[PDB]
Amino acid sequence: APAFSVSPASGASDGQSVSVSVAAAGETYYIAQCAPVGGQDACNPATATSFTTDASGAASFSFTVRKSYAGQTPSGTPVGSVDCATDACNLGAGNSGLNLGHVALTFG
Repeated sequence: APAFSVSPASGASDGQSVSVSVAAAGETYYIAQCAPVGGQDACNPATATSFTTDASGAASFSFTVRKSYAGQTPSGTPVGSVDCATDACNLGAGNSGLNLGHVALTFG
């Protein structure tokens, strides 16, 4: 049912904007590129915002990723720099209803 993809998951630059899509949901969700580190999730306390689906869902917006950024879990505790060149970078989204899963993609 629910599906989450991003146009341009491979051969990505740095401050490049990617087109994210979502279908089979509805409500308010969250997005942002994270990377399982020190056993924590370091995400960019930026490009990370919120969005809402329509009477249907799948909403469509743009998101700019980065090759390297300062680590920072959802909690708010900084972690450290993250190199999407070595660290498993990706973009997840969801809420308390459903995670929605995430997506990786090389980087370069």
